[PDB]
Formats: sequence, structure tokens, C-alpha cells
Amino acid sequence: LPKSVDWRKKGYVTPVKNQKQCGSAWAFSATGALEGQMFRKTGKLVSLSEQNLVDCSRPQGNQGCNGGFMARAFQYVKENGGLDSEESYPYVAVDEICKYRPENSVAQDTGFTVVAPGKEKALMKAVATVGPISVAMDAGHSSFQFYKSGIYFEPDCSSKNLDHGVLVVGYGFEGANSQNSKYWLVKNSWGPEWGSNGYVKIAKDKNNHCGIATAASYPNV
Amino acid sequence: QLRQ
Ligand SMILES: [Cl-]
Ligand SMILES: [Cl-]
Repeated sequence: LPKSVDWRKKGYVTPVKNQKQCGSAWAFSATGALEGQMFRKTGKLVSLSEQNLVDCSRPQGNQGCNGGFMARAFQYVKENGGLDSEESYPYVAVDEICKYRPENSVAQDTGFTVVAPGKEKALMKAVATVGPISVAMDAGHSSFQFYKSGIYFEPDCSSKNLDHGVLVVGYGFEGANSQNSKYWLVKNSWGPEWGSNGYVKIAKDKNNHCGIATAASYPNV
Repeated sequence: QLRQ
């Protein structure tokens, strides 16, 4: 596999968004992954609607602003036959009436692929060969809230009890040795003001730090 | 998770 990957440099990733006070990170993770797969399929980068997921995927087991899961979101897009654009179905950070319109759909998926649980090398392969990958992490730490630079490594992080959905857009390393000081490039949904322009480098190949490879998946388009 |  490549020594480093950054799908942002290839046009697969939209600018950083902000979930604000709504437990909808699972939806931004899911739209980010679908955004990269639709880009690979068609060459057009189109921002997708998180609000469409929040308001309409309760049947699949999501709970809108009270939490959800990316795989359930990809299941909804499949069962539903489509997903509207951010432009047509804007984000308001509160649970609202499902207003899904097929005529505004700009994405579709046939289901999703799961990355073998807990396997960082399997996630590395999915990232290198597919595009941005949705992942769950343990983000419940002041150190993550105030992250700014460097490889994030938090001793209190759990690899099994997770509470936040994010997007792995690549991986890399510091220095000239590609085999050490490795990290996952992660897109967050806390605004570009949080972290490093909305992103964070999470320690990679350090025993599945913060659970990045515990519940990783991507939509099939 | 949310920004606190
Ligand atoms: Cl959330
Ligand atoms: Cl999931």
C-alpha cells in the first residue's frame, strides 16, 4: 500500500462542516464517505445532506440529533433509493420533518462494506484503495476538545467504548521513516475552527487508538 | 459526540 494517502488532495472531500448542538456526527461521517464515493464514480464533488439523514432514517435505527450510526445511514440511502444535496435539504441542527425529495437526489448506494473490526491494516487498505472511510472513535476527552496540532494520543482513550462518528481521509507519517510516527488523517464535524482547520492526526498503528478501526465502513456506489 |  502507499506510504501516505490524502484524499483531500484529489478532490474527494468537501470543506469542513459543523454539526453544532445536535448529536449528528454519524450523519456527517456518512455524508463524507458518500461524498468521496460519488466523486470517484462521477468526477463531481457535491455536498450531501446531513439533515436528510437526521430527519428520515429513524426506521433504520438512527435517532436524529440523539445519535445514530453510519451503517444505518448507508442502509437508509439504499432502502430509500437516494439522498438529497446539502443545498436542497439544508442543515438546521435539530430533528425535523422528513422532507426527502427524489428529484433532488444526487447520491445513491447499494449497501455498504464493513472493514474487519479492530484491524488497522484492513482500514489502511480500505483507505488506500477506496477513498475516505467512515469510522467511530472515542472523542469524549477534553484533550480532543482542545486538540490543535501534532499526533493526537490520549491514554484515557477507549478502543471499544466509542461515542463519535468521523471520516478518515488518509494517513501519513512524520519524518522520513514511513514506518513510525504514523497517523490517521481525520475529518471532524465541529467546524473548521476546531482542531487543525477541522482536522486531527490520530495516532496510527498504536493498538487501534481511540477505536478508529473498531467500526469502520463505506458505502457501495 | 459534541463540542464542549
Ligand atoms: Cl454526535
Ligand atoms: Cl456504523
